[PDB]
Amino acid sequence: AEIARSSVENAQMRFNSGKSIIVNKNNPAESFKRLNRIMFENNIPGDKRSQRFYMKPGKVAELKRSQRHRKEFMMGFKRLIEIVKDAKRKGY
Amino acid sequence: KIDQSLSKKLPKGTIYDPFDFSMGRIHLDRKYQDIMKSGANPLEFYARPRILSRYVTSTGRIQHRDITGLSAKNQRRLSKAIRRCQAIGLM
Amino acid sequence: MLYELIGLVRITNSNAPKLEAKELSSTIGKLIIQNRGVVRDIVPMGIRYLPKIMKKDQEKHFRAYHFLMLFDSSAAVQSEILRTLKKDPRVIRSSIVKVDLDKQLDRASSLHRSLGKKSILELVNEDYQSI
Amino acid sequence: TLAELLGRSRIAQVANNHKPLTYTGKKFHPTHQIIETKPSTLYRQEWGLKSAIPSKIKSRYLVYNDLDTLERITTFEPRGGTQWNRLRFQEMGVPIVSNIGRQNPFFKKFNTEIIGTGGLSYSLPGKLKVIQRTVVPGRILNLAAIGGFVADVVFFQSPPSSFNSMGDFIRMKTFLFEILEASMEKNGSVSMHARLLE
Amino acid sequence: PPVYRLPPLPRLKVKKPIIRQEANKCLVLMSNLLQCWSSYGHMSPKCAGLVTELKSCTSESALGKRKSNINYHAARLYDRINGKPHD
Amino acid sequence: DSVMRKRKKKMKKHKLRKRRKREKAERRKLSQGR
Amino acid sequence: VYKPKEEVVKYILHGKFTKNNTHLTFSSVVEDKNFHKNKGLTYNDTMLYYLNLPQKVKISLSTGCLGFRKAARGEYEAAFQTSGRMFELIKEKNMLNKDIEVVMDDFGKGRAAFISALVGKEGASVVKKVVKISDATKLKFGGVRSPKMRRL
Amino acid sequence: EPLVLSKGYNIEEVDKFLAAIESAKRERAELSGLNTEVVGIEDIEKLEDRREAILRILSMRNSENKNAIKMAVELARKEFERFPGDTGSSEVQAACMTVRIQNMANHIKEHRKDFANTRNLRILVQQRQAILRYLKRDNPEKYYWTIQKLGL
RNA sequence: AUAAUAGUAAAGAUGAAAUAAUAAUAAUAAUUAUAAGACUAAUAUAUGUGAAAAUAUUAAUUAAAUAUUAACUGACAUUGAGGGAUUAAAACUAGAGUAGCGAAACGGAUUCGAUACCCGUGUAGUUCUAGUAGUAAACUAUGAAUACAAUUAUUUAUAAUAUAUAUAUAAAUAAUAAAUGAAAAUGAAAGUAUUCCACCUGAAGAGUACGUUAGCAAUAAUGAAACUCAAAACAAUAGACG
Repeated sequence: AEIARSSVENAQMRFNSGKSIIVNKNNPAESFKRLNRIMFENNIPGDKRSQRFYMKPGKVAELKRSQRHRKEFMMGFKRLIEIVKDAKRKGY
Repeated sequence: KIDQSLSKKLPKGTIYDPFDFSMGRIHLDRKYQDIMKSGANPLEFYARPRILSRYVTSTGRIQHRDITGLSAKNQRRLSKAIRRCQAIGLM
Repeated sequence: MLYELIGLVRITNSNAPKLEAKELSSTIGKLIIQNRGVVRDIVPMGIRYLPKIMKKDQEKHFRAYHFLMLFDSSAAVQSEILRTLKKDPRVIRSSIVKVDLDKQLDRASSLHRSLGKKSILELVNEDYQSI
Repeated sequence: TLAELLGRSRIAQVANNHKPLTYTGKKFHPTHQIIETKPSTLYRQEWGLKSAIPSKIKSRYLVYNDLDTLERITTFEPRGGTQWNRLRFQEMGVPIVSNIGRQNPFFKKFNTEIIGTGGLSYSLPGKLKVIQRTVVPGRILNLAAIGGFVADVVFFQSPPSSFNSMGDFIRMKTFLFEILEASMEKNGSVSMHARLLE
Repeated sequence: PPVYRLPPLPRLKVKKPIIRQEANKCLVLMSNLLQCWSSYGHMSPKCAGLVTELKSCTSESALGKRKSNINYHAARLYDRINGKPHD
Repeated sequence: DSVMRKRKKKMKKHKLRKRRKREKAERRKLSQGR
Repeated sequence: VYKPKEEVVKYILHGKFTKNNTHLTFSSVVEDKNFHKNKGLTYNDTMLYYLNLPQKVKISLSTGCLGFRKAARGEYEAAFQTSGRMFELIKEKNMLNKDIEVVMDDFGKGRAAFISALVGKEGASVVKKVVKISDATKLKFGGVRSPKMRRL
Repeated sequence: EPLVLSKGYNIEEVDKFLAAIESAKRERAELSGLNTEVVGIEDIEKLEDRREAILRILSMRNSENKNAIKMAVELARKEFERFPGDTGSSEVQAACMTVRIQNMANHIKEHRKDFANTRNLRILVQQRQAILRYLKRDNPEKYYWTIQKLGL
């Protein structure tokens, strides 16, 4: 009670999660956008969409594998194009 | 007065070059921009919910080995320590 | 074998925060002892608001007094200790994890092991200095 | 012997080093050895590397890490040009205390730590070129890069108008500075002081 | 750590290499009208200081406005960058 | 050939329909005391 | 023993911005400088209350209310135009005296709008009194299963 | 039996090794320039417990069945060996597989649906037999000696 | 789902709509609060671990599974007819449970028709417990074992070095050489060889009939012939087509 009324709600001075982005008043877009980042960086949004229709476990595993493969080629492609750019720059 | 994204501020310690003093350079740098990573049984920290709090997307989520980039064993033991810490009251 | 119990006890004494915690620390102990087994290292971890409001016995404990006891007993006594714990209304979220000593004759508490240490005999000469 | 020949090969005279050719890390000491080529070889497009350097390169100085690599090319950056910074240190004419030179001027089984001037200086500390040095012009960072070496600008009185005169082009503007002195922290980093004549 | 060699491909071209060109400048102008017409009503007493812009955007050309060279760079620097074994 | 395998499917399904009709005859007077 | 003592604290504007409809709900916390004027409850008790102060919906609003009906209740116009009403109402009911937090939930086309509307012009007089934005999308950790895949 | 322990720790060696400390402690002080006071009994009480704990912390009644087995295989090898050391003799190998075959079995007599470890028990049995079959093809005398010895 | 609460008129679903016990009994949304079940995000590559089924929420116990030396054993093996053991999803027999899902069912859509796709309820079942049964594209469509053969890059295990380096080993994964191959392609095997087991000998009829065994049953295994054709199948190619 009193002993903790002083407790500045110690609790809520760092109590919640990352699902929050205090707004620096003034700029509002940025703040709202700051959430767009967290949201789009904890994949929260996309997961909701997935957790809508559950495919057979083998089917979802296959999909996951395919996604992984796609990811790995994209960064393999990126690596290749960076080398190509370097070669262009140098003279090769 | 000027914006940040346009003015390298090499510390004096370094070796500034004629190009180094250029925008190209600024762009270049951007492009090319951990006691656990050191080698301590990440599982031993099965409690200390402080240490584990680090490699965490701050959403009760561990990270793919694209960010954490910890050793397979280190990351898996860190993940196990986080999961074990969930069992160990704190975190 | 060597076990560990990072249990989180509840508190009610606006006054003493380590009342029950200590009282339970006695209980568990008394029994870890009267049964062939050595208590080893106790490392009061004090208090830390629980990340979530952990409702125990419909009390919704938003905080708990973490504590740790490094002990050693047969499976049964170790198993039995689990039973005691969950079934102790005071404790809120218990846990006994193993500490195999196959390699190191004496193992420290998980905590010190992440502090760089590894053994009590080590952690003792670590303080021995004085006399 | 084949090996004897290679053991003296200029290719091996150059040690190996896989340090990145971008090194975004703060730089104090050089990372690789520049390969100098006589203008002749440049037209002959010869650089002594595993593969010939592309005509696109028109410098006579390049730095290489991989004679050749899986990508079927040599990993080199034709931007090797430290030749300028170190020479400018000579253009600046200032010696380094180098802590205490017990017996040997640089003093010190292996002198890995406190390597010394680091080949940035091989001249007697005291000389009369000091005659108040030679107020070498430097590019004020706010600190002032003199001859590729930043030196903290010092002055009898703070002159804001001087900074206002160059506005945001303080680094673009170059002011002569009577270098107070420089020093090589064991991490091979030179710390120096400038004399803003404003 | 970083490392991801690819498998041989017909060619490592790039899809629609996105060079980036601003959205029909007019499209932004017409949009702001409806970004200041939703409120304040049609031809907002404020939008006078707006339609002034969407005027000539049309006029002669109702649509004020009715590349890249990486594919060859790729075609030429792939049979070199790809770490294919010998043959 | 998958199409050929699918035909088995049509044939097994057809036989399953016959089995259902045969199932009526099964467990009946024929399979009891006879 | 005291009697109710209510001094609303912050104001909460919440919404479930789903695909087929968008909802906005303005609520107000509630409090009392009395809970602790009683020695019967233990110290813990009080914080529990504080940690989770009560709450009262003050302006339930859904796209359809503003006019749209059926499919349309899922588009953008709806939200942009079913937000203003919400805000406009926070004004008339004289509810802008203390801070307000936002909690965009789910991701129907409406979320963006209610976020445009807050920032742009119709949010103006309100935005100002908003503290921290946030979010409460509900994702499940396995949990229960979800519809088969509509072979749409 | 009571007082047994792990990793070669016969209680006697403990009694004699623990004892070494007694001799050492006192004799450390005999020399130098420090006198003898509380060390008249060095807390017989404290040392008595020290050893005691050691015993609880090294008592098979408080260790792991695996450890009891580590002891056993030895016992058997040493009852079936051909000479000090031999650990490859068919009977030694058989005897060793025997100890386990039991453990494994009592294990299965609880986890009746554990099948993988059931495959194990069997493979072993099939295996012991295979080596036992070899010894009856070699030192036949030994074979029968051994089998009747192990109980088959 | 269920009250508590305050709030108002729609809610919800779809291509768009209908309905149902949706909501003027005050709904949905909100926020608290009880109860009941299933499941287990990231990490997470099924990397891996398992004989194969399978298998990534946490811990406890039990058990198996590693490398390298060292001591021993002394060919004790290679794998195998038959047999035995395990064996996904569905199904079944008991007993409990039953949130969500969802055969069947019934209703609403759409459509020319719609016993479908779409949508609303939603029962057998999906869960556990003890069983039973023994089949899957149980697929790497590739039986097991041993000896051997040309490179590279990554994992990575691991010894070593004068750990943090560049080295020697293995192991896996990815590109290939040779070789093989109807080609697709295989790549330390689909190569070079040796050993052992299983199985095939045109298509239909047919894994059907019948007999026999096993099962509570559905069924599972075993498994013919007559009749009729000069067909039937696969990889590579053009071309037409979507």
